[PDB]
Amino acid sequence: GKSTYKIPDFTPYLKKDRNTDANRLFSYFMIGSFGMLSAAGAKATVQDFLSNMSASADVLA
Amino acid sequence: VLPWSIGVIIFLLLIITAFMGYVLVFGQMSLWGATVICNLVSAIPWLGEDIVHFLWGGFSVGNPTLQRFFALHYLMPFVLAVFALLHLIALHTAGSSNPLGITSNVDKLSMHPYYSFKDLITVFAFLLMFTLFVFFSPDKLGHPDNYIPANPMVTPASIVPEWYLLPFYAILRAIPDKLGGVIAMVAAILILLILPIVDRSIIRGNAFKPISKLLFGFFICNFLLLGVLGQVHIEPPFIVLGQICTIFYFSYFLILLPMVSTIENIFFYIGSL
Amino acid sequence: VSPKTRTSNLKNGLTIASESNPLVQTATVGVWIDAGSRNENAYNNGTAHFFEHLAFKGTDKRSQHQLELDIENMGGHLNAYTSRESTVYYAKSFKDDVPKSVEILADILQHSKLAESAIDREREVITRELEEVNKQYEEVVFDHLHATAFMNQPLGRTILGPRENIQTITNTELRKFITENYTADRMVLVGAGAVDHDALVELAEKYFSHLPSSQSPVPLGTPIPNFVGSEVRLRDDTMPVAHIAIAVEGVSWTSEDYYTALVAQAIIGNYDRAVGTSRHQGSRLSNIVSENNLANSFQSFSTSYSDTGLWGIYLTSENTTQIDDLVHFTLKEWNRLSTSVSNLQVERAKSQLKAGLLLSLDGTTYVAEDIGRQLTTLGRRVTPAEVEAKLEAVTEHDVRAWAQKTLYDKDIALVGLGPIEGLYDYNRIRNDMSMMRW
Amino acid sequence: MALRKKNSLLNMANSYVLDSPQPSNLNYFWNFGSLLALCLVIQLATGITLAMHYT
Amino acid sequence: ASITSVVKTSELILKSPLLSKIVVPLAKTYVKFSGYRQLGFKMNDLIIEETPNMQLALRRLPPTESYDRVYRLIRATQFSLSHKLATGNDITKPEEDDHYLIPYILDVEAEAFEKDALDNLEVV
Amino acid sequence: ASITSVVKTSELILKSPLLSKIVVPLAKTYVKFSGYRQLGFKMNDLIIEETPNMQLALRRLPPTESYDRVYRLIRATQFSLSHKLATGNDITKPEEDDHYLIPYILDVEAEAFEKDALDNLEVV
Amino acid sequence: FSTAEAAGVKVAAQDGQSPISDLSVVLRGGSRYATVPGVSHILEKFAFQNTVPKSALRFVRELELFGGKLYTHTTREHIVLRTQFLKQDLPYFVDAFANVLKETKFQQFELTERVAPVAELDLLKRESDPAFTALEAAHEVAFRTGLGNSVYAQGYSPVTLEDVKEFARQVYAKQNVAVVGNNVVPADLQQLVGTAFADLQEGSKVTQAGTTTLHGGEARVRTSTGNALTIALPIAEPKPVYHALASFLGGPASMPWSVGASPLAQATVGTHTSVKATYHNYGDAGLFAITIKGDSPAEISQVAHKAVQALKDTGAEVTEEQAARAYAKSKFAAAEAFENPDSSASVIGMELLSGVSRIAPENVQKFTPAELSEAAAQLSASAKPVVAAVGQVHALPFADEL
Ligand code: HEM
Ligand code: HEM
Ligand SMILES: CCCCCCCCCCCCO[C@@H]1O[C@H](CO)[C@@H](O[C@H]2O[C@H](CO)[C@@H](O)[C@H](O)[C@H]2O)[C@H](O)[C@H]1O
Ligand SMILES: CCCCCCCCCCCCO[C@@H]1O[C@H](CO)[C@@H](O[C@H]2O[C@H](CO)[C@@H](O)[C@H](O)[C@H]2O)[C@H](O)[C@H]1O
Repeated sequence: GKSTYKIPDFTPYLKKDRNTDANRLFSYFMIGSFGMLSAAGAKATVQDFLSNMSASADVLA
Repeated sequence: VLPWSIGVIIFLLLIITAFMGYVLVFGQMSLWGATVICNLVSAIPWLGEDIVHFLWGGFSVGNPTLQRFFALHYLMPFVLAVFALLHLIALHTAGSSNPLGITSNVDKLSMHPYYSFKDLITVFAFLLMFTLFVFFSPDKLGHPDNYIPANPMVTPASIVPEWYLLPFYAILRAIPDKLGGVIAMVAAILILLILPIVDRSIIRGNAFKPISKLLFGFFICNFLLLGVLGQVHIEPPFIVLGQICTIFYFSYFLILLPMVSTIENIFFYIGSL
Repeated sequence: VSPKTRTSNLKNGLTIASESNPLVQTATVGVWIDAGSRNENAYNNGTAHFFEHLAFKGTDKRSQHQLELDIENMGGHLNAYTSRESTVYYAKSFKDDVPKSVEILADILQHSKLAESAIDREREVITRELEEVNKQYEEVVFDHLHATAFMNQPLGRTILGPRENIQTITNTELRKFITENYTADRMVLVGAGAVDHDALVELAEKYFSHLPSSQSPVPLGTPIPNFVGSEVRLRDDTMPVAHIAIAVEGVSWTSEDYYTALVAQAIIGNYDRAVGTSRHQGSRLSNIVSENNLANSFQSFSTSYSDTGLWGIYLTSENTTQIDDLVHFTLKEWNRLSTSVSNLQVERAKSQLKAGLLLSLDGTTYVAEDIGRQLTTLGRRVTPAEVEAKLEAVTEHDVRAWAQKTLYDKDIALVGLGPIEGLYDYNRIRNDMSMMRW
Repeated sequence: MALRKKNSLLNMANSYVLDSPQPSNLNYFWNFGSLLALCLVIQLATGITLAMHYT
Repeated sequence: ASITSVVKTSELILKSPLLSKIVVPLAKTYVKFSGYRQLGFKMNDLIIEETPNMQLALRRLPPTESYDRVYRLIRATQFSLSHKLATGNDITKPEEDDHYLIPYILDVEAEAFEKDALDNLEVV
Repeated sequence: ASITSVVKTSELILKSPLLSKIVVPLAKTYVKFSGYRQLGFKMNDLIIEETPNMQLALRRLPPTESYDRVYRLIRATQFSLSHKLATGNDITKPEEDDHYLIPYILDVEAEAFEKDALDNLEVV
Repeated sequence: FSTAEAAGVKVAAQDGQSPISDLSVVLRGGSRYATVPGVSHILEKFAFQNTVPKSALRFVRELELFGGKLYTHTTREHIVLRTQFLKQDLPYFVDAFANVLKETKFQQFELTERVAPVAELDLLKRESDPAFTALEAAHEVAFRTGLGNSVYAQGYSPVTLEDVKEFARQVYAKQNVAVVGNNVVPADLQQLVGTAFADLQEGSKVTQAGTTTLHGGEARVRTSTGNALTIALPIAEPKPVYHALASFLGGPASMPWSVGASPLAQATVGTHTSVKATYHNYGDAGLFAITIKGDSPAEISQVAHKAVQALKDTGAEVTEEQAARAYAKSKFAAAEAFENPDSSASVIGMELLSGVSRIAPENVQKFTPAELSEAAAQLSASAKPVVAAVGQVHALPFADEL
C-alpha cells in the first residue's frame, strides 16, 4: 500500500522447488514434446503433400 | 554487399523463370531443352535420378512436367519481384553508388524530377528497339524448331538453350565430367558472391584504374565468346577454345582481380608520393 | 610480505586479532560482531540499526555530551555500521590513544543507557531516514534486489525496517537484541596499524572480560535461503539515468566455488565512462559498451553471505532507447562464461585478482576491516599465500563448470529504476540467459 | 546494437513480428488476423499445387 | 586491403634500389593515365570512406583540410555530371597531390590492429 | 462528436425539469450497467485520446492528476488481461468518478472552434 | 622517506613490509603555474596517453596484467601521477613514467576525443557538491591569479593543443619532477630512476607569473543544484597555528548520529546543515575558510552568523581543555594525511621540489590558549574577508552583513 520493499504476496503461485533441475526439466519436457510433435507433424505434412509431385497413378499405369 | 548478394539470387530466379517459360510452347526446342537441362540433375550423387523423376512427375518430360512448369512459371515472377524489392530496400541504407566511386553525401539530387525525366529517355529508346523486333522482325531472336510440335522420337539437329544461357552452357561443356560440369556451371554464377572479397582495391570502381579497365574489357569479351561457343558444334578446334575461355572466366575472380587490384593499390600510393 | 596477523582468545571466547604496521602512526581498533539485521524477526526488524543510533546517545557513566567530549579529546573518531550479517564499531585514533578508544567502545557496547527519552527522540530521526535513502539510487536498487531475490525471508528484509516497527521499538526489545546477539563468542576485537597485540589483549581482559557467552557456541561465521527469480520495476520517467541490477544466486563465504565466482566476476569486470583508462580495458563487455555508448557505468559484483550470495551486475545508463542492447550484450557476455571462456580470459582475470585482493588493503581501516570480515565469516585470517594458491587452482574448466550450473539458463532477480520503458519484460530478459546456437 | 535492429531487412521483420509493441490485454478475438494469414498461406500452397494438375 | 598493408608494401619496394628503379616510373605513368588529377582530385580523395575506420579518420581531419576535401568532391561531381575535365588551376598538379589523409588512417588502423592483437594475448 | 457538443446537450437536458426527471435516472442506471467502475476507471479515462485536441488537454493535466490517470489505465489493463474485476478500494465509487479532464478539453476545443469561426470572418 | 638524487631528479622512498608499492611522480605544474586557465588539469588528464614507445591502449592492457592501478590529480601546486602495484613490478612502472615525461605524443584527436571530455566529466562531478564550488570561488576572489586560477578546465576558456604542449615542455623537465616511492626499497628506486630519467631535459623551474596578492570580496555563483557559503580569510603570513585553529573550530562530527562538541558543529544545531573549517597553506599565502552547505538558504544564513560569532568568541578566550583538544585533533589530522597516499605524495613532493621540510605528526606543535586566541583575533579583524555564496544567492548572506 506504501512500502515498496514489502513484496506483494506471491505465495498462491510460488513453487517451493523452483531452483531444482527437476523443476526446469519438467517444463523443458513439455516444450520438447511440443517440438517433437511439431517436427513429426511437419515431416508427415511435407512428405504427404510433396508426394503429389511424384508420378500419379495413371502415369504409373 | 547485401543488395549485390540478393541481386545474384534475382539473376538465378530470372534464369529459372525464363527456362520454364520457354518449355511452355511445347515445340521441339521446348521439349528437348527441358530434357537435357533437367537431366543435369541426374548428376547429383545417390538421389539424382530420383530427383529427376520427381521433377518430371514421370519418366520423361511430358504432360505432368508441362503443367507444373506452367504453375511455377506463373509464380516465379512474383518471387522475383519480391527479391527485386528486397535488393532496393537493402540498397537504401547506403544509397546508389556513382561513377566516380566517391561519397555523394556531399551533393544530392531528388530522384524526381531529375532521374524520372532522365529515365524517360531510355524508356523511349528501349521502346524503339522493342518496336523494331516485335513489329518488324518478331522471330529474329528465336529458333525455327520451336515451330515444330514436340516429338519425343525425333531429336533436333542441335539442342541449345536460348542465347542468354549460352555462356553457362559453354562452361558446362568445358568440364568432361557430368557432375564436374554441373558444379562449374553453378559456380560460374555463385562466384559473383566473392567479388566483395577478391577485389582488394582501396578505391571503389574502375573509372580511375587503367589496368582494371583493361582486365574488365577482356573479361566481358571472353564472356561473349563463351556465349558464341555455347552454340557451335562440339568439334575441333572449339572444344579446346571453350576450355581456355572457361579457365579465363574463373581466373578473373580467383587470380587476376586479386593480383591487379593489389598492384594498383601500390601504384596509386607510390605514384602520387 | 605483510606482517603476520596475531590472534588470541579470552576465557569468555572473545577473539583478539591484530596486525601491526610500524610505518604508520594511527591505529584502528574496533569490534566486529557476527550479528546483524538478519538476526531480527519480522516484529523487531530495524532493532539492530536502531541500537547503532542509541549506542552514541550516552552510557551509564558518560552522558551524550560527555561522550562527544571524550571522543573529541581523543583526537580521532568513532564509526559504526550495521549490515545484514555483520555489525562493526571502531575507533581510529593516534598510537597512544588506543587504551582510551578501547575503553569507550567497551562502554557503549556493554553499558549503554537506552533511555526512553532517547528512544523517542531517535524514533523521528530514523523515520526521516526512510524518506531520504530514496536519493541513493544504488542503495535503493540493491535493497529491492535483496527484497525480491530472498522474498519473505530474513535476508530479504531491509536494515532500517518498516515504519511500523520504528514507532514500536522499545528499550526492552533493544536490550533483548544486544543481550542475545552481542556475545563474546560472536565478537572479535581487532587492531590494525600502530597497535601492540599484547597490549590489546590486556585491554580486552580489562574491558571485555564480563561479556556474556552464548549457551551454544557455534564457530564464527556459522549461518535456508530459497532464491526467487523475480523482478521489481520502479519506473520513473523524470529521472535521466536508468539504474538496473541483474543477479543470480551466488556463493557463500565458505563455498568451494568462492574463488571461481570471483574470477568469473573479474572476466566481466567494471566500467565507468568518467575514468580515462576504461575505454581501453580488455573485457569484452567493456569494449561493447564503450564503443556503442550503451552505459555510463557497470559494476560486476559477487556478494557473499554465510549460506548464500548474489552474483550479478549493476548498470547505469542514460541511453534510454538502447537499454535493450545493453541488457542483451551483458547477458550474452555471461553466456560466454559457459560456452567460450578459455585460458585466455581466465589467466588474465587471475593476474588482475592476485594483485587486486592485496591492493584493496591500503590503510589501517581497510586492514582492520579485512581482519574483522575474515574472522567473522571464516573463523580465521587467510594468509596471502593461501589466497594465491586458491586463485591459482582456478582453471578454465572450473569457470565453465561453475557458469553452467550457476548462470546458464537460470532465473535472475532483476531490478530497474528510472526511465526503464525500454527494459523488456521478464521472459525476454531471462531468455538471454542461454544461447540457442549452443 | 543487436543485428535484428541494425540490419534494415531484419529490422523490418523485427518491427512486425518480434519487438512490435502490443497491448498487454488482447483477448482471443485478436487472434483472427494470424488465422487469416494462415488461411492465406494454406490457399497459396494448396492453390499453386492444384494449378500443377488442373487444366 | 588496409591502408596499413599498402603503405608497408610500398615501403619495402621503395627501400630495394632495383625494385624502386623499375616500380617508381611505372607508378608515375599509372597515375598519369589514371586521370583523377584531371577532375581536380587528390589521390586520397578516392579512398573508400564507408567504413568505421575511415569515418573516424575523416572526423580527425583538421577543419581546413576537411572543408577543402568537401569542395574537391563537389567540384569533381560537377565535372562528372557535365562530362567535362578540369582546366587551369582546377587540375591537380603533382606537387599538390599530398597524402593529407594517410597519417590519420594509419593511426586509426594502428589502434584497431593493436586492439585485435591484444584481444588475443595469452599470459605466459 | 466533440466534448463541447456532449456537454452543451447535457446542460439543455439538466435545465428542463421534465427532461431531467426522466433522463437523469436512466443515465445513472446506464452508468451502473456500463461497468467501467468495476475496472477502477473514472468515466473520463475512457475518452478517445488519439486526437490533437485531446493530446493537448492531457498535456495540460496537473502532474498528480496525470500520474493517477496512468496508474488507473495500467491497473485496468491488468484486470482486463487477467479477466478479473476490481474489488474493495479499486472499485470506483460514484463520489470518486470526477470529471477531471472535461475542463481542460473544453478549453482546448473552445479555442479550436473560435479559431475556425474567426478564419471565416467577413469584414462588414 | 630517504631523500636522494638520481641523475638530477629528486627521489624519496620509504621501504615497508607490504606486497603493495605506490610510486608517484610529483610535478611542479599545478594551477598556480598554469600558463593558460585549465592547462594543468588538461596536462594531468594527458598523462598515460599515447607515447612513442607505448600506446595508451597497450599501457592499459599491460597494467591489467600486473593488476596495477593509476591515480592522477591536480592541485594548486602540483600534478600528481600515482601508480599502485605489487613490489616486484617496480621497473615497469618507472619505465612507464619515463615514457610519459619524455615521449608523450600530444595528438589533437586525444585532446578532442579522450582528454578534454574526461576533464569535463571530472569537473562536473566535483561541482555536484556546492561546497566545492564555494571554496573554489573563494580562492578566486582572494587571490585573483596564481592561487586564484581555476584548478580545473572550464568550457568558457578552451585549452588548445599548443597550450598543453608548451606547458608540458616547461613542466616535464628534471627541475620540476620529484619521484616518491611508498613501500619501495630506496636504493633500488634510485638505480632505476637513474637509468630511466637520465635523458629527460633539465629545463628550468616553473614559476608563478607575478607575486601573490590578497584581495577581499564576494562571489555569487547562482546554481540550482544545492546551496553553500564559504567565509574565507586570506592570510599574508601562513603560520602553523591556523591548523590548530581549523581543527579546534572543527565542524564535522567525530561520532555517528551526533552533532559534535566543536564550536562550528554546535552552530548547526536545529538545522540540516554541515560546516567545516579548513586552512590552506600555499607557502607564501594562506587561506582560512569556513564552508557551510545545506538545503535551506535561511538555515545557511543562520549558521553563517553563528560561525563568525564563534570565531570572535575564540579570539576572546580559549580554555586549556580546548587548546589540548586542538592539539589532539590536529596531530591526528596530520597523521592521517601522511598516511593517505594522495596527500602523502604531495607533502614529500613539496619538501623535494621546494625546500619546506615536512612537519612529522609527532612534531606538531602544541599551541597555548594564548596563541590560539591571538590567531582567531587576527582573523576576526581581517581587512579582506571573502564570501562566496552558491545556490539561491539572493537568499544567502553578504560580506557586509557578516
Ligand atoms: C529484376 C531485376 C532487377 C531490377 C528490377 C533491379 C532494379 C534496380 C534498381 C532500380 C536499382 C537502383 C537504380 C540503378 O542503379 O540502376 C538497382 C541497383 C542495384 N542493383 Fe539491381 N535490379 C535487378 C537485378 C539486379 C541484379 C541481378 C543485380 C546483381 C547481380 C543487382 C544488383 C544491384 C546493385 C548492386 C545495385 C546498386 C548499384 C548502385 O547504385 O551502385 N540488381 N537495381
Ligand atoms: C485467397 C486465396 C484463395 C481462395 C479464397 C481460393 C478459393 C477457391 C475456391 C472457392 C475454389 C473452388 C474449390 C472447389 O470447390 O473445388 C478454388 C479452386 C481453385 N483454386 Fe483457389 N483460392 C485461392 C487461392 C488460389 C491460388 C493462389 C491458386 C494458385 C493457382 C489457386 C488455384 C485454384 C485452382 C487450380 C482451383 C480449381 C481446382 C479445384 O477446384 O480445386 N487458388 N479456389
Ligand atoms: C526437404 C524435405 C525433404 C524431401 C521431401 C521428400 C518428398 C517425398 C518423399 C516421400 C513421399 C512419398 O513417400 C511415400 O509417402 C507415402 C505417404 O505420403 C507413404 O505411403 C504410406 O501412406 C499412404 C497414406 O499416408 C498410403 O497410401 C500408403 O499405402 C502407405 O505406404 C510411403 O510409405 C512413402 O514411401
Ligand atoms: C509481417 C511479416 C514480417 C515482415 C515485415 C512486414 C514487411 C513490412 C515492413 C516494411 C514496412 C516498413 O516498416 C517500418 O519499419 C520501421 C523499421 O523496420 C519501423 O520503425 C519502428 O521500429 C524501429 C526499430 O525496430 C524504430 O527505428 C522506429 O522508431 C519504429 O517506428 C516502422 O514502424 C515500420 O512501419
